[PDB]
Amino acid sequence: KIATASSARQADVEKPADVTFTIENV
Amino acid sequence: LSDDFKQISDPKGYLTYSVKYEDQFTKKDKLRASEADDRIVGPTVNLFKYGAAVVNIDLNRDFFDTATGIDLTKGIPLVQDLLVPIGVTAGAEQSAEYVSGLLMVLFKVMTDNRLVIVGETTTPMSNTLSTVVNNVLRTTYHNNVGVNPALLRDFTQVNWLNRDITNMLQQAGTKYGLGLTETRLDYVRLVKTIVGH
Amino acid sequence: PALLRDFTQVNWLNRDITNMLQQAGTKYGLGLTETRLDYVRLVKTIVGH
Amino acid sequence: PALLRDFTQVNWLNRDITNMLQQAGTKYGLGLTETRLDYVRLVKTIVGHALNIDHFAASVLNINLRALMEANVTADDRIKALQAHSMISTQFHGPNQG
Amino acid sequence: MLQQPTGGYTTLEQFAFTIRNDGTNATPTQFLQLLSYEATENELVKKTIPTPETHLPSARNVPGNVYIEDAITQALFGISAQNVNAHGYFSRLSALALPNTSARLGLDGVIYNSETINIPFYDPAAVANFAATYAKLGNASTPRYRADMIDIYAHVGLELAGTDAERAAGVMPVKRAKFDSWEGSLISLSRDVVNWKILAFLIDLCSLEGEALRAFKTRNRDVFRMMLFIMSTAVAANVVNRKVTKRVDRVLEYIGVNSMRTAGRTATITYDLSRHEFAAKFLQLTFTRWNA
Amino acid sequence: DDLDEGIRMTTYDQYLSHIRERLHITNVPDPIYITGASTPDQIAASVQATHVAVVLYQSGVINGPASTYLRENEVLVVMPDYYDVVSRFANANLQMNNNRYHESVLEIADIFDQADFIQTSDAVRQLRALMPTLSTSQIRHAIERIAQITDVDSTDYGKLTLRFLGTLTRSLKMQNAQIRRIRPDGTVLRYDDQIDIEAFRWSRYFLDELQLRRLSVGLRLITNPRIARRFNGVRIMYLTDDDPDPDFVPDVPEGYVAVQYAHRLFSSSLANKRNRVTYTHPPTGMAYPSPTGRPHVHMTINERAGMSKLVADNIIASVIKSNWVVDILDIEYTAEVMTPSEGYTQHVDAESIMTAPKGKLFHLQFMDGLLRPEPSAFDPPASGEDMRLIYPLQPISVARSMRAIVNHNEVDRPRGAVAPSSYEMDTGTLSRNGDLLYSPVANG
Amino acid sequence: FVPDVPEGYVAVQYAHRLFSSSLANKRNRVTYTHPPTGMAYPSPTGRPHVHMTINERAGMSKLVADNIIASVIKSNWVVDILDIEYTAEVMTPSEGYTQHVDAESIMTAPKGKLFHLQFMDGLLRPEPSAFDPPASGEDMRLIYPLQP
Amino acid sequence: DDVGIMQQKKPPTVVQSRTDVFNEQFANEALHPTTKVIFNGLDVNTEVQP
Repeated sequence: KIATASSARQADVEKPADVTFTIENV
Repeated sequence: LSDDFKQISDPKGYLTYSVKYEDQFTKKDKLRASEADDRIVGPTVNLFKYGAAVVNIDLNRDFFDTATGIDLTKGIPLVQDLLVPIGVTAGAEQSAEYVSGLLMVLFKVMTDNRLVIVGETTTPMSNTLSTVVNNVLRTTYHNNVGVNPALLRDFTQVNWLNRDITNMLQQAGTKYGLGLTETRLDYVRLVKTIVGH
Repeated sequence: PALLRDFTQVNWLNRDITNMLQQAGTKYGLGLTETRLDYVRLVKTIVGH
Repeated sequence: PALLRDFTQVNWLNRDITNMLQQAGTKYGLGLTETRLDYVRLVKTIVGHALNIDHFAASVLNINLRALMEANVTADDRIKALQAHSMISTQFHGPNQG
Repeated sequence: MLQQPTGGYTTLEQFAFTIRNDGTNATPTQFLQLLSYEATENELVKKTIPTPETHLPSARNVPGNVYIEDAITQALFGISAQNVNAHGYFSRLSALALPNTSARLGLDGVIYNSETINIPFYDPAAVANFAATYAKLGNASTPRYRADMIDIYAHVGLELAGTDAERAAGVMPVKRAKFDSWEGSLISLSRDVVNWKILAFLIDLCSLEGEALRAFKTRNRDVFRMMLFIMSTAVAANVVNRKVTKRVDRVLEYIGVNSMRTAGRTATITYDLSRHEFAAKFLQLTFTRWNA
Repeated sequence: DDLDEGIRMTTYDQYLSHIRERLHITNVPDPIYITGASTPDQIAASVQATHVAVVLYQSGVINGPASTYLRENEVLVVMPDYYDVVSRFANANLQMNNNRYHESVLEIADIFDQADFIQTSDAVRQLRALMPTLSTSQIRHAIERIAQITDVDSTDYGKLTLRFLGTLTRSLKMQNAQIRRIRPDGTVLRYDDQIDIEAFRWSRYFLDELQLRRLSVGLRLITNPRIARRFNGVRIMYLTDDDPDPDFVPDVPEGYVAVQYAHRLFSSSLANKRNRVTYTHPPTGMAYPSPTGRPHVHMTINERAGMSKLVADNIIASVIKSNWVVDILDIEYTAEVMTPSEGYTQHVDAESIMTAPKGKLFHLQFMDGLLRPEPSAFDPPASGEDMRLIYPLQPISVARSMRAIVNHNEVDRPRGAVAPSSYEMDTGTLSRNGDLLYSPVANG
Repeated sequence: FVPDVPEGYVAVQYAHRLFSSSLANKRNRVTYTHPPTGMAYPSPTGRPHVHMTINERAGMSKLVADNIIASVIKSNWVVDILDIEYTAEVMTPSEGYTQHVDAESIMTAPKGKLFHLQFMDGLLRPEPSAFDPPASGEDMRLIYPLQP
Repeated sequence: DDVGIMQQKKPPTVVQSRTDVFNEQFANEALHPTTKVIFNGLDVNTEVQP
């Protein structure tokens, strides 16, 4: 088979901050 | 309230790694790893897979978007109609577009109103992580770990890379870390609690 | 003619022209040499080209 | 059997195997071992593995590989044999003679 | 910055050159003892080495940290080294040649354009002396400056296999080397050598003068001879085991005669023509410094 | 004396444009003129009273001890103009000389201890150097565009909308502008805290404080070497393609003579019954009708414009036939470093390299052949010679972080491979004000 | 015309032994090994100014022939092939070269072939007008007579 | 360091047949590396040896 080349950049995964209703602390 | 900021999770950078691979190179000995360590270290080992010929650091096009008018396909920012001749059409592929792009980069950073909120996170049970990664890890970390070369330590099949990275990381003057770090603003309140990652 | 300088294939002509333009006593220029804004409006009015 | 160490439910077996394996005179190993032929080339690179295999077959496989590794035949040998079987003063322009 | 000892950097235990002998650590001098020679009807004669060109490669700045020690040692000793004549490394080397450069040579063997306080490095005057000569290794490929790939090996033979009377005479019989040996003795020797921190040796060769330098030449002759030995195995026309009793004697015919062989073989590391150009140029520079 | 060492000085326009208003709002006497009859003690008194190392040059010939005082204390003299500067000093050493100066930027921060009125650095000036000189109309076009990108309605901005005069358009240029009370005469009054509000004391480029904070980071981004991938100039030369690294620039051979390109060098001439594009050769004046047989020449072309097709084709033919080394400084291009398996997708004739518009961005490609595996032992010999013409003049691959992530011989490192810089991996900590820091190196 | 050999040249008898395949730089190459010095030059571009005589051509590798002709073009080798026999024609400038002879055949033909080279006599070529601008290329002659 | 097996991406190969006389000219010359060869039919090593 023929030799080949490829590329990759790191992807964005930024999202608006989630709204949670539960709370970690008293 | 005014929307003075733009609350986000798992933030975009201004710079990203981009990689060109020669697909014909491939190590024959498959490297099994802990599933947990694979989920911390793993985006990195994929991006810097064996046979990567070049790893550049470009402006993040996902951040410096075409909504700002900035193309980045040529590897430098370029903007269509900022510094332009008057009384004629600008002409394609002008070099002035570079200067314009820097300006818009500089503008977009000057107006970056983003404010990080902690995203989904994990507290790997430690015994489930290999010690090299257990040292780097600090209790917790975002599931979107991102990519840092320091993670290749004892994971890359490429020997010299691991020797060099191990060498740098072993030196006192450099010290990788990941996840929840103790900071001077720890416990400070502002509706919610500030923390450092 | 001054425009021909370093554009004409003709060597002696470009040499003679460059020679005249490189004299102190003569100097070609093309464009907006002068401007005169109004004293009140602060907009330009009489421009010398 | 060395693999049963701390895996066999049978207690005495694990005690005996642990005892033998702890003695200096015996030392199990598995997989890629460093060897004197390490880095030696022969189209590809020779390496040593600690296989689970009878020492007889291991000795034969070793012998075969070393025969290949010492044979040192090259293209010059082929062009000489080729020259013998070809009309006199024929010429051969193959690869590097070595 | 490491201060250079009056005896040179090679005096330091940090820079000891050693080779495994069937796996056990041993000084090169106690390996060269195993070697024995059979003379043949041909005769090596060492005509004078042409003096190296004054012209250093231009000191262009390059991205990253050049790994010059590994570069040289691989070009000379490593298995199938590649890109040996690539110009960037030696351009940075010539940058080290400059009277007040920012560049520094780590004891690691890397060159850093940064002053880099965290990493210890050789005294810049010493690497100035050393780069002023060895940057010329970048000339190795350019047609104007290619070194004699053939005649220089006579010197190699004389400095390795030559008896003290032959070394005085300048003429020795071509020799066939042999020694009690193990499975991959020459490859393992080249592995043991390619790991040598030779820049200590070269920097000491260039920086030292007078009695300290001559004492360096006597104290390190065996080291130089081992590098010469690895090259000789690389250029030997033929290498073969001979089964004497239960012992197996490696036999390299012939020492001091570059066969210009380029195809790989099991017994030894092999020079492509680029490695010949390189090694020959290196021998030109090194033998010139060694004989002064 | 070192290049940083010497007698600092700056143009009066630079003084007026920057340092002077800061002297005004900081409430200090205007720094004294130095007649050259002036005592060093007086200069000390002024630098004391003005809290900056600045004095304005007045009239000719500064005396020795005062000059040396300016030199040791790094006082910044404000010369009205740079002509015949050395005549303004009496150098007993006689070592001062025109053309012996070192021009460089000096951040205002390096002279003012008052941090509140300092929002930038060298960065912005360095950026402005890249910008074409801008007619005020182009400035308006730029502002209207930045507005357009950010969806603001900039209509009637900078304009008068008079009922009878029609709409009229004032200039939008106003660099370093301040808010200042005027006399009824129309002349500006120096700022007075006693009457004018504190907010007017220094218009901070009219940006919100947060925008300045972020602006600093952005300037650090822009001036970073890794971003700077618009490359200038290319060396044309006729070598075999042997060096794997993309950033290779062939060194110029020892015998070559440098020659500035000029239209004058080439001409028509009779030679063996045809009109050759002769190259007369400045060191000796010999005419050379043939492209071959010409003396080795490192020709430099600053500006391709107006060059004939004949002359260009002849220069190229001289690169090939006489081994000319032809640098072309006018090319702006954006290099792309290919891997060997993707080859060269985008091609470039010598003709286009010679005849492309001066302002356009070229896009060259350069192989990194580090990851090209060795030929099989029995592949047929190649009689042909692969050849190359175009090379970079400066390092490309300024963006490169890592390279050759494969093993040479299982354990050994490939020549030309690059490990990531340590800084990529140094999560440091935060400084007590909250800035990012690298880890301490050594101790303490 | 029979071009003279320049003073810096070295006479070299051809033999198949001088040429061989050799690894150079990630490619096999038709290396030449210069007899005065023994140095092997992998590539046509760098070779010493060689005046090579070829008495034979029989048994010669075609690859070696291309390598030598390239050495003419690249290292300015002079290469005297004595085996070739040919008729000649002396064309007038108006007549032009009706036909041409490839180096590929001059270098790889059976020893008995009769070649037919053409040589323009340029005595009567018209002079260009004094004001006519230059044309670009050079005319070249690769193959020359050894005798009048 | 290993010999390639997958077919490799070679630079394009321009053949310049060289005649007794010819007008060389270098308009529209390639700048990218490109192997140049004088003869056609240079695939001459046809006798494969098992």
